Amino acid sequence: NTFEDFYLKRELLMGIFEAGFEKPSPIQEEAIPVAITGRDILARAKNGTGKTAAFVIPTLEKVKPKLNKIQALIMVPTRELALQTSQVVRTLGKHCGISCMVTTGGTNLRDDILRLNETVHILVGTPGRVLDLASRKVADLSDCSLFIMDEADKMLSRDFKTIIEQILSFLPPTHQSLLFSATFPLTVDEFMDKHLHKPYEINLMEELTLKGITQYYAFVEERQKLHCLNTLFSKLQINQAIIFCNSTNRVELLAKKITDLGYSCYYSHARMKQQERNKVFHEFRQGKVRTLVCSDLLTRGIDIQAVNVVINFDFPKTAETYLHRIGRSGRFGHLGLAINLINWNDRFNLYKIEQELGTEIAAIPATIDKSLYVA
Amino acid sequence: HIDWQDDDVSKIKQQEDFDFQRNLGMFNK
Repeated sequence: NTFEDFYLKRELLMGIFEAGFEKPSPIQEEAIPVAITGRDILARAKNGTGKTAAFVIPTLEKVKPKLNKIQALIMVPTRELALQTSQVVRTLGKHCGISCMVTTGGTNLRDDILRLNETVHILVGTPGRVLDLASRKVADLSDCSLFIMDEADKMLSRDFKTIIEQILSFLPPTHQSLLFSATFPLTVDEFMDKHLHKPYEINLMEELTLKGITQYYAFVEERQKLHCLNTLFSKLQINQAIIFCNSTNRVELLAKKITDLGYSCYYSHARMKQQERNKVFHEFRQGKVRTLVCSDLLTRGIDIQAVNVVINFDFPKTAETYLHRIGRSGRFGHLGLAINLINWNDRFNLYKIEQELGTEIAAIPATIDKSLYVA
Repeated sequence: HIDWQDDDVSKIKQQEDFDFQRNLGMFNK
């Protein structure tokens, strides 16, 4: 209901109040209580200040200002994320009397080793730098009872995972772990069973991965859209493709326009019959027509191979929708291509979504490598 | 309702192929 219902320090609640949060978003309602009891957490949820606070709030609750040692280590892959995180930390922990230091690859080692001479309670840093300072004995983690990984999936890749495990060596044998991620698959479970203890798993997203899928956006005016789509049909090697629109009307009109140009295609949407929907679905899976235009695919069937190109004719408003449209279910690196058509009023939704799902939607290049949407 | 269809009648179907790079500069307005 409210943050006050979580029985937190006065100063922490003050911090939240000044920060302007009124009611806890669901990730906070789920994680904040479980975290403040000591239990480990493995959560999947979209990125945001909401989630960052969903773990920063417990951190500020646990750490004792009176003890001048590192009591919480917050690992992040990129420096900008260390910045944003530490910013949320300083904000919410405004009245808590708690020092938060950032230590990354972009910074100077000398200034960081110098900074660590003074009191630091919550350390926020990237794998390399943190392991460096840890090995150096510059950063004392003997009383660091709390370990956190935001965008954890980015740091459990082949190389980083080693560094993470080497950092974890310094932490006390008995320590709390909080692992957060946007994108579903986890590289290893040996890591999990070894380094986590009775973790309370949270999952607030569909089980879909953008792994292997190369994402591009293209700023295209509303009137210029069809021309652009044709240019893509002409310039891209497609065995089969799916187009997405934000309205049934636009779906039908676009499908009919595509058939009018000279490409055989089917269409589906919610306002269509269920039986007819699944019918067109299977018919498309067969490969009768080389394209489909659809508003919704509530029905989920794993990982259709044939499709190699996905296009958002209309950019979605929310990251859930975008994920449902682009995300494939196969845990393994499903190979695909996604092209988004960016309206003037979608420029923000692109920034937001790109951020929430923790993925990269780069500007569409003239020369798209054929290795990315066919093999 | 929809605006594009009048905008891009299928039948003429002719233009110098759409250039993305030029519109990517119009990203800021």
